[PDB]
Amino acid sequence: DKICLGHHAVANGTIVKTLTNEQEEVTNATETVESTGINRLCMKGRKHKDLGNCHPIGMLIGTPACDLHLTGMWDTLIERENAIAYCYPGATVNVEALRQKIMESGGINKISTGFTYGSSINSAGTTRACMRNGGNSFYAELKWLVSKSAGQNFPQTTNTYRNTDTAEHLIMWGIHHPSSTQEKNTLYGTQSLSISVGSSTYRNNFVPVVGARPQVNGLSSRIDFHWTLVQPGDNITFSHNGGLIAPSRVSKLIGRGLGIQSDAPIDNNCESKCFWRGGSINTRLPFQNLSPRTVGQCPKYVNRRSLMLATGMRNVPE
Amino acid sequence: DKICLGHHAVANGTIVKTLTNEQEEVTNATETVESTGINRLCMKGRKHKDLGNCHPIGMLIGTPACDLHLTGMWDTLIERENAIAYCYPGATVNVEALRQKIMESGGINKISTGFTYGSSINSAGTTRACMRNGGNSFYAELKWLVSKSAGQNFPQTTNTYRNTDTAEHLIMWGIHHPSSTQEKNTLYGTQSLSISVGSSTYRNNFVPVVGARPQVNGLSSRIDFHWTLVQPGDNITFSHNGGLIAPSRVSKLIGRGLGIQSDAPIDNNCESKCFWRGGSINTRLPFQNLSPRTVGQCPKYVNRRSLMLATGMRNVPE
Amino acid sequence: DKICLGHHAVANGTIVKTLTNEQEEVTNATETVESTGINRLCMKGRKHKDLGNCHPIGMLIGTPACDLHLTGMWDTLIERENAIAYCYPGATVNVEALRQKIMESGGINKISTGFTYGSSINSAGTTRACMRNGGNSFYAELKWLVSKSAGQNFPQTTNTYRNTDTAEHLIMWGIHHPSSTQEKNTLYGTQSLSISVGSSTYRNNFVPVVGARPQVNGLSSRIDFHWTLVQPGDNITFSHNGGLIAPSRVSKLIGRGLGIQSDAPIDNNCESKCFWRGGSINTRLPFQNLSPRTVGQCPKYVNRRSLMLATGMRNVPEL
Amino acid sequence: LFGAIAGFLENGWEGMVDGWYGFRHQNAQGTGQAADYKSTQAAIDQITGKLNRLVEKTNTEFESIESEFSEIEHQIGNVINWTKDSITDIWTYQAELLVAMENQHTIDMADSEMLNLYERVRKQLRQNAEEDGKGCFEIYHACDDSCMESIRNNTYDHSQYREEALLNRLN
Amino acid sequence: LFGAIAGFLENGWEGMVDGWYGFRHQNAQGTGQAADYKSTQAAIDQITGKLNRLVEKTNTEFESIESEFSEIEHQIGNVINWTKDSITDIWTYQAELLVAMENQHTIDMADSEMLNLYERVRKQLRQNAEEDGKGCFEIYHACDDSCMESIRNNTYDHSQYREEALLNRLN
Amino acid sequence: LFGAIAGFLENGWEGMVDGWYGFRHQNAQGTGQAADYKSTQAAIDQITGKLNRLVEKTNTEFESIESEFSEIEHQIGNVINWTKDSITDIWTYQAELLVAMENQHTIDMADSEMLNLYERVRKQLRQNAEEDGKGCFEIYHACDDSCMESIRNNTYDHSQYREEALLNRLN
Ligand SMILES: CC(=O)N[C@@H]1[C@@H](O)[C@H](O[C@@H]2O[C@H](CO[C@]3(C(=O)O)C[C@H](O)[C@@H](NC(C)=O)[C@H]([C@H](O)[C@H](O)CO)O3)[C@H](O)[C@H](O)[C@H]2O)[C@@H](CO)O[C@H]1O
Ligand SMILES: CC(=O)N[C@@H]1[C@@H](O)[C@H](O[C@@H]2O[C@H](CO[C@]3(C(=O)O)C[C@H](O)[C@@H](NC(C)=O)[C@H]([C@H](O)[C@H](O)CO)O3)[C@H](O)[C@H](O)[C@H]2O)[C@@H](CO)O[C@H]1O
Ligand SMILES: *[C@@H]1O[C@H](CO)[C@@H](O[C@@H]2O[C@H](CO)[C@@H](O)[C@H](O)[C@H]2NC(C)=O)[C@H](O)[C@H]1NC(C)=O
Ligand SMILES: CC(=O)N[C@H]1[C@H]([C@H](O)[C@H](O)CO)O[C@@](O)(C(=O)O)C[C@@H]1O
Ligand SMILES: *[C@@H]1O[C@H](CO)[C@@H](O)[C@H](O)[C@H]1NC(C)=O
Ligand SMILES: *[C@@H]1O[C@H](CO)[C@@H](O)[C@H](O)[C@H]1NC(C)=O
Ligand SMILES: *[C@@H]1O[C@H](CO)[C@@H](O)[C@H](O)[C@H]1NC(C)=O
Ligand SMILES: *[C@@H]1O[C@H](CO)[C@@H](O)[C@H](O)[C@H]1NC(C)=O
Repeated sequence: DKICLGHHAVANGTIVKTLTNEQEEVTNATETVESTGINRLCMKGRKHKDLGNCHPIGMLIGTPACDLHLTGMWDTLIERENAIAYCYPGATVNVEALRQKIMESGGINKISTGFTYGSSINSAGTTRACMRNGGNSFYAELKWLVSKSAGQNFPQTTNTYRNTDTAEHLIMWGIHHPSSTQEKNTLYGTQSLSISVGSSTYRNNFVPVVGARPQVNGLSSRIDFHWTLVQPGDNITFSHNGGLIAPSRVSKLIGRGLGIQSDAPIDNNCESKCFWRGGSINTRLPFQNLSPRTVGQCPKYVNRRSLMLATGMRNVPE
Repeated sequence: DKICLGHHAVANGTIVKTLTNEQEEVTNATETVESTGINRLCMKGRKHKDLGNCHPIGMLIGTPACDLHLTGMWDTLIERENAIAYCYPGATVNVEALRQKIMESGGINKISTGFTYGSSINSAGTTRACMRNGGNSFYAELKWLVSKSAGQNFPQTTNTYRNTDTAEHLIMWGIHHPSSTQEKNTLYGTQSLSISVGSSTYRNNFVPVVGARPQVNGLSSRIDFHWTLVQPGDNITFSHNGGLIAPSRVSKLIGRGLGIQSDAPIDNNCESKCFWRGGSINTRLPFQNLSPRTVGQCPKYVNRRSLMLATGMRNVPE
Repeated sequence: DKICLGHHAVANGTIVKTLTNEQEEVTNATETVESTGINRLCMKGRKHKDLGNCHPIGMLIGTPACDLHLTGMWDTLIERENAIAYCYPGATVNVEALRQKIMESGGINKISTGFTYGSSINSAGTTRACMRNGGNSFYAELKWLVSKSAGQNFPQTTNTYRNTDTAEHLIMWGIHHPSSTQEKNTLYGTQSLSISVGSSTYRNNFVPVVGARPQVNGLSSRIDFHWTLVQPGDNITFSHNGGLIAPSRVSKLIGRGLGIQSDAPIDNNCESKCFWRGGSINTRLPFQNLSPRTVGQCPKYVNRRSLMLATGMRNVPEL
Repeated sequence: LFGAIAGFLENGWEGMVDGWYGFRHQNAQGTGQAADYKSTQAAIDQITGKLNRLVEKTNTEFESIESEFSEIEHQIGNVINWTKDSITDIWTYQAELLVAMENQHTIDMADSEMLNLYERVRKQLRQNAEEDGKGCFEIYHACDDSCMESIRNNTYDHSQYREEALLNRLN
Repeated sequence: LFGAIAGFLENGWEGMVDGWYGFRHQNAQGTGQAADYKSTQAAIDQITGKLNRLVEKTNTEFESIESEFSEIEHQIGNVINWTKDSITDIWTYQAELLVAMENQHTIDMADSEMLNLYERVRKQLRQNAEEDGKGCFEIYHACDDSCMESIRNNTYDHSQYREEALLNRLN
Repeated sequence: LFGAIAGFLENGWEGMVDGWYGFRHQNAQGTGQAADYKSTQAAIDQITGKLNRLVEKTNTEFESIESEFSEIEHQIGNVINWTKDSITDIWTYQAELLVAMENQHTIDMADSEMLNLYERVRKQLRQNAEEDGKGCFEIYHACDDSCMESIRNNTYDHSQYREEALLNRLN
């Protein structure tokens, strides 16, 4: 007569690492590094805006591609790889800071400046670079000012926008840089051009420069965009001689949201809190090896393919 | 006839967390996360300067509010909310870097530049906006140069500051941006204004941006400030024409001190090494959940109200 | 009759810290923090370029000190403490970004711009601030354009460089800021000076600023430098009428290498993967206390002189 | 290490699909096997605890500081790279250490719950039994299947068999 | 885990307030109770050693990188925010690990000191006593308040009672 | 902690050198000392495992973000310092933790292996010997050198000496 104590084992153990052993065999184990994600942006529960081919900058100045995204509310803003900001070729100063400001916003309202120009000014400049409804157009929120009588000096002009609201406004403008002297003269006259902009928290001077440069979308001239924030109650004044690309509406970034840059199609029927270029990560594991670049509430990226957590005893087979 | 072994237990134990068990009752525990700070700036053993309503930038240029803070020595510098840097409208280019330098310093000396101006310059320009002891005044460390005779062209002027000391000097100048061409011509004449600033390692040009139209729009009179370090043995030259707000003294930042932004009252009986917006933190615990923004020697911030460390065995009541 | 159990011990054991004891004696122990580094730059296995007194920036513009460093290939670029970039006084806008780009490259090739200038332009200007063979010279990769006929208005000129390659190219130009109105007038004329620079992606324009400045090398003029990347198939056009220091070659940065800033002497007989100002670090240990600032593949820096890892049992010697 | 599971016990029992720890008995009426429920649940409960802690993490919202689709200024990009990589080295290190230390405790914990069962049965048997080196108790009286159950059931009354047992041990 | 606290010891003693571990005895003269100083100090020392590491403060001085009272440039601000939240997730995670692990070890360490007090007494009594499985030793000869003391005191000479005890264990 | 090293074993044998754990015996023919290879390897192997994990180097390549030889823009210079200092505090604390946690485990694993050898011998000697309390086994029979080796070799059959030893224990 006899009685014996023992523990179970299995035929096929799992290797795990310990403080003392690289190759320790246990009964069961489980992954702690998430390696699979969802190939969709899971936008269920989110007021989301898929921008398509509209670049966030394009929303503020009104590039044709952003016509559907000039105002709105969102808690999540999706930027896409093909995104268009500029129809008429040019660039924006501190562009990435501005892109990030838009991408953390929770919406945008548009507020008319109310600028009016006298009879010497043609405020309806359009271009084949900005098509809209099969026709020559221009940035929706901006106006291309030129001399109404061609080759005449654009008149000394003063325009003032007053923020009568309770939150800050983001105002954008452009500075036309013609591509030749003939064109500068036709549009603004032979006079020396000067544009100065000022508020309580901003002052600058701009001068259109004529320069030969490569054609972009058929065009050798450029439009440089500038922007500043106009605080409540404050006023900003444009004083210009020709070359100002004047704002007809200004912007108001509202609230907060999560900015996402992704390739992945939206699934408005699944939920997630963690996003990346390829879509979403929905997991309970504390680590992941999918992508070092995520946004939202994510597990932490680790440089490991696998990390096994033993969930059983040492496996000693018969 | 018998001897029994056992251990103590208590009426009320404390729940702590373990690797295998949240809600594990033990006989005693002690908190590792400091959640209690004191709402005062403990300055015992610290040579400090509370700047009150004086902004650090104000120290360098001599805003009236900083008259008592133009020089000093300290190991600790305390900045208060809404401190005044400017008496006249305008701002400093690259301001946040400068403010950090000052708040990284252990004191400030001032050195006269020795600048002198010809007879056709009035260097005693003042403004109603910088009142001092009830009179129109100006930044103490600067001079507002205008034409002695109104409307006439401000002469071509050269001024050179030479660092003959063995440490770098921080020189600040201003640029007047006039409210209109009419004001600009009165102060400086009809000529084109140019202000060049050149040392062995710095060169820049400035052109006043002339405002327009009503004084109550966004393009009105302002003085904007600029700064740079002048290395020992090096000279810096101002070539100017009208519009320079010239330095009459330069500064010298000295040693290191600790910069504190807070509106916590100063307590002198009290000693601390860790500070935040709301006061100081005096604790032995390695963690705190008071604030993510602390300066000094601080316990690391964590997003946990409580992390209890067991100081006794499992509590096993009868 | 009895058999006994026991463990070994030693006369001189070493102390380690534990969770419960900062003074715990044990038989063997071993360091986990490297404290000794090599005061040389171990370059065995690395195709390296030692720039000597040539600053990385001067490679692109061709300052005389970098004449043996105008092209090349490397996986390790060594920069030295007072290396020379500018023979003529001035500075580079966005310098540190550019220096970092060069210190990340694995080499540089040079590509002629092919720029030509009309008869009324003197494009061979030189200075005593940039010398070769003990004589007046200039940046090898740039040209100082002035009016051939002194005091005359420098002609309106257009120059276009076209990137026909398949990689991006780094182009650099200079803007000359004269020391006085007299000098300015002599070099470029009395006209107003305007330099504009345009590609598909880049637009900028520059105005020479005349002004009294301290003499650096007996020179109050400055030539300040500017730069931009020109993408494949794109062109960059210089429109200018005085003041342009025009590129005669552009640079192409190739592949990748590690950038080291250090004055330690090279040593080709040892290899390393971790470097700092004071040399190299070679160690199996995960932590080091030599320097908080290292490049390459390094042990993590820690604020501790010593951390002993018990590699034996508790030490309980005889009474 | 508590000296049992990969120690004085030769190996595990692939046949015991009933639980983590158990008994195998031999008496006149043959052999048999039963897994002990309390012990296996003691170990399992501790495992599921580690697992709960593993997935507890409630998390901070992060936003992008790296543009996926546009270029980032070089210097700030290099600072961001250096930071993100430093952070990742730390997490990689913490993940590795978390798993390794956790795996050490998990194994040794399981070794422990097994030694604890063994010891309970050892004290329970008192002087009626002796140990071989290999985890069995040679019982020195006839043990009934009903008696065997009372050893596992933890209701075995040692005084009941002591006289009989003691004679057998000494003769 | 050792087998004792919350193990084969059914429960702790609330009435024992002069030590962590101790003795309750029974002889013809009555009941008694005493704390064991050496074992309870072995435990308290180790606790205090842990606490000492906790408050270890050789610390780095940090300066502000974000202004409480003025605006930071948007992009470097976002970087700083991402960095600071990253650093904080690490410290928050490390704090949780530290006390989870520390606590585990503290519980178990206390358990082992109990076991070692138990093992000490067992080896002392040698053949003069037997275990009841609930932490008590049944002693097979009269044990004086003075004799009990010799056990708590570690001066019990088992051979002095061996003959008597060995025949009481058998008869 | 397990009961033995710095425990019921008063001290260690500086005289032993062919192992970490060993036997000392005394019989008729004199004394003897022999290290146990099996237990000495169990410890050393576990140590080498720790050292291995220590030098397992993950190879993140870092570049410079802090110019050694030129001026760093001041605001970005402060972010970089703050980041680097925050990272160094983390690694320093992690280094302190690693070593303290590892040292704790090493010392107790060492204790463990001793207790396991002691336990293995005890179960081996069965009823032919009695524990000293100080780590020895009083063998209640005559055991010549070959009998000692048999104890160390784990080839000692207790049943051979049992009836003789039992009689000595009982009288
Ligand atoms: C030059 C002058 O006196 N012109 C008269 C104007 O002052 C006046 O308009 C009023 O100007 C007021 C500001 O006046 C000061 C000031 O800021 O306090 C007076 C200072 O002496 C003067 N100092 C200097 C260095 O010039 C100063 C300075 O020129 C300006 O600040 C630059 O803008 O101006 C105040 O703003 C009143 O609101 C304004 O009406 C006009 C109308 O009375 O007549 C001018 O002759
Ligand atoms: C144009 C000229 O020759 N004018 C004479 C001045 O040179 C002379 O002043 C001296 O100038 C010296 C610098 O001369 C160079 C130079 O090496 O830097 C000579 C170069 O050939 C010339 N190159 C070009 C393309 O112009 C160069 C250039 O003009 C300047 O660098 C622009 O600043 O200058 C040196 O600085 C001496 O210290 C200085 O006295 C004056 C007085 O002799 O007379 C001029 O006719
Ligand atoms: C700053 O200016 C002073 C004079 O303007 C320069 O100093 C003179 O330097 C020369 C040679 O170094 C000496 O012979 C003179 O005696 C100095 N003048 C005096 C009165 O000290 C100085 O070199 C300039 N610094 C720079 C960097 O240009
Ligand atoms: C405001 C204005 O001038 N509009 C005209 C422009 C601009 O003159 C140039 O874009 C400037 O160079 O040129 C067009 O050819 C175009 O872009 O389609 C026709 C258009 O009517
Ligand atoms: C393996 O582990 C998973 C999760 O820990 C669990 O669901 C499963 O029951 C385990 N399987 C076995 C063989 O016990
Ligand atoms: C680049 O230059 C070539 C040569 O003139 C020209 O064919 C081409 O149009 C230019 N590219 C652009 C983008 O303008
Ligand atoms: C803005 O303009 C309005 C109307 O002229 C005026 O009341 C207000 O004072 C201006 N704001 C500022 C700050 O000048
Ligand atoms: C312990 O290790 C050190 C260095 O590894 C060595 O010098 C020594 O000889 C070793 N001694 C032992 C085995 O205790």
